[PDB]
This record gives sequence, structure tokens and C-alpha cells, in this order.
Amino acid sequence: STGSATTTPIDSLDDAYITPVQIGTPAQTLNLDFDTGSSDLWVFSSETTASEVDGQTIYTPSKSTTAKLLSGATWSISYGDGSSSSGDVYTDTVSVGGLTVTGQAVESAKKVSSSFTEDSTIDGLLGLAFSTLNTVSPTQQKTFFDNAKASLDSPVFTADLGYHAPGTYNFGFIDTTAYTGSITYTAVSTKQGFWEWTSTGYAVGSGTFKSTSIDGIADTGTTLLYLPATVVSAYWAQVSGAKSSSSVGGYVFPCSATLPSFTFGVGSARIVIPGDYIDFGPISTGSSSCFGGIQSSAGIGINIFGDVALKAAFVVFNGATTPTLGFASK
Repeated sequence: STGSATTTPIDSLDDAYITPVQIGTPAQTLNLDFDTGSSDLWVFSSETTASEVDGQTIYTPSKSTTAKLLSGATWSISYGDGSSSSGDVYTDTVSVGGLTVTGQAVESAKKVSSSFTEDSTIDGLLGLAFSTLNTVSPTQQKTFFDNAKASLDSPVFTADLGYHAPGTYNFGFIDTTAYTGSITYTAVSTKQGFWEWTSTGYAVGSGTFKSTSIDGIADTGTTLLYLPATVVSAYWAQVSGAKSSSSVGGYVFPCSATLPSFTFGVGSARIVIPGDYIDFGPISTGSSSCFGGIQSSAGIGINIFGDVALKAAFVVFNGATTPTLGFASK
């Protein structure tokens, strides 16, 4: 089997992408944030505290003839941005882009943190990291991809995120028309539950490539590119007037600037992030200070190849017995 679904930016900055997901019978379609940095499929629901729902579409398990309470199971998750959610668990039929999994754990939120409530466009998350990170207790549950894998034509999914435009998540096949050149594959460590890999270096604009190992994760659920402070300083030093602002929370730059590209290495291959992809717009409405799309990871503990980096590539998440990642230009 295969599946293919379009993923759409939630706003004009590409802060996140939403993909329609069919849950239950008859189908209830929710728009979920596909997140290769986490491993829970959780949804706003008829059980979510009413004051914490503000415009989201909810899953109502009592209206699904295939829903079953997973007795005794609870979940609770906290994300790298400080947001969180928790609740109980149903199993139900879940379909993405024509690919159907029966008995998928659907984690129904009883509580969500304010950042979720305040984002009416995201109805929940669909985790695509390794199932070892799933938070369901006392019986850990499998991700949608883990449950689908054995049925897929090939045990892979691909992320093809658009810049200020829709893109595609495919399951079970690699669309050879969706990228240019060849796909360069690189080793993955699953020891932390992530799609963790090592970039071979970087360049700023037309500058020379610096060969240096940068360990990080491929994370579709993170908006920005978070890299070591040395790398980030080297980038922003090429933008007149750019500076790190402790009050804003990162590097800002004059909105009048033209940003240089940023290149990252995948083996001997190179992925070029155009400068425009690094502009996240005014820090507040009407400001001439703009927020940068490349930020320091120093306060995180891990480097994160988020959407800024991934949307410059066609990315293969190869879930074979020994997982690997693939990157191609497009």
C-alpha cells in the first residue's frame, strides 16, 4: 500500500504545516501537524476542557463506530517549546492520503496548553519519530508509520515541504519526479528516539564550505533551523545590523536586509536554503526588526533541522531495519 497527502502552511510565514487525517467511522477529518520529532498522535476532542478549545475541529469518539477506549491508558507530553497536552486513549481507524491503519492509538486531549488553544488551525499532532518516545502509559503505543510500515510497498515516508506553498507527505514510495539530481542517504542514530543524523558542514552565502560534523535531528514539527552558536554567529555576521536580542529571544535583523543563503552538507552533497526562507518577518506588527530563521541551539541540548532546512529538500525517512535519511535538492 501507499498514501499521499498534501500538507499546507498554516500561515504566511510557514510557521507549521497541516495535513488532513481521517479518524473513525464515519470519518472525522482533522488537520494535524505531522511531527518527525515526536511519537504521539493526539487530537483535540469532545473530552478537551471546553475553555481550552478555540476554533479547532474535535474528534468525538462516541460518534465513531470503530472507536474503542484503550482501558487504563493515559498520555502526557511536553514539547521543546514549552507546550504540553495530556489525556486518555482510544483505538480507531486512521487514514492519511488513502493509507489506512486499523487499531491506531488516538490520544484524546483532556488538557492542552495555551499555545495549542491559541492556534485554531492545528487540531492535533501526528508523531513520526520512533515509537520508543511515545508517552502512552502503562502500555506504550506505536506511531501511525510504525503500524503501517509492514503493509507499505517500501518502509519509507517522504517529506516535501513547500516554501510559502503546499507540499506533500508520501508513505510507502519515493516519487522520483519530486526532486532533482540524486538522493544522498546518511546514517541515523535512533538512540534518542529521533531521526538523528550528522551534517558534514555548512556555508554562508557564496562563502567557502566549512567541513565540520553537526549532529542534529530532522524535525518537521519545529519551524526554524537551530544550530551551534558558532555557526549561527557566522551566518548573521553577513547581515548588516543583525544581532542577537535577549529580549526578543534570538537573532533579529533589519527588515530592509537581503538575506544570504545557507548551505548544509549531507555527505558530499549540499542543500541550499535560499535567503528568503530565513526571513520570519516583523517581530511584532509594523516593526522594522525581523526575526531570523536560523537560531542558536545552545539552550536546547540538540541541533534541530526544522522546517527552514527541510523545506529546501526532498527528505526520505527510511524506516528499514537500519533506518537512514535521504536528502535531495528540488
